Amino acid sequence: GSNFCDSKCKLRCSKAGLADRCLKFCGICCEECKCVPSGTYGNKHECPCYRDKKNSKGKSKCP
Repeated sequence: GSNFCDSKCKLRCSKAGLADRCLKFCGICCEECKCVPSGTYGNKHECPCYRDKKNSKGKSKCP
């Protein structure tokens, strides 16, 4: 491949219950942060921008 957001997000979302939503938001977050945490959940201290990103209701945005 040739886009690390697409590749990392496919891994990050590979065990998600709502895969299309996970891929959308992981993609948005990687476009903003240029970092995706490893594994399929947790590990967000690898990517402080990804970890801390919020939506308009103050809720965590990035899977």
